[PDB]
Amino acid sequence: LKCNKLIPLAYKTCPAGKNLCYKMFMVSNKTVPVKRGCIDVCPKNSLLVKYVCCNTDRCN
Repeated sequence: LKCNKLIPLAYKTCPAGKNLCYKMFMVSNKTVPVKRGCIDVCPKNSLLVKYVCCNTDRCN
């Protein structure tokens, strides 16, 4: 699987163990991403930090 980068055009393939995409959002702006990469297991959303995972290409 492949996920987009922070700067909306670049991308990177998920290493071994990582076949899912994830995005780190901060309450400061749940409408804007702070971090993005690959993940093996989706975390749990928080009241402050929001973690979203996708199983699609260039989802995030």
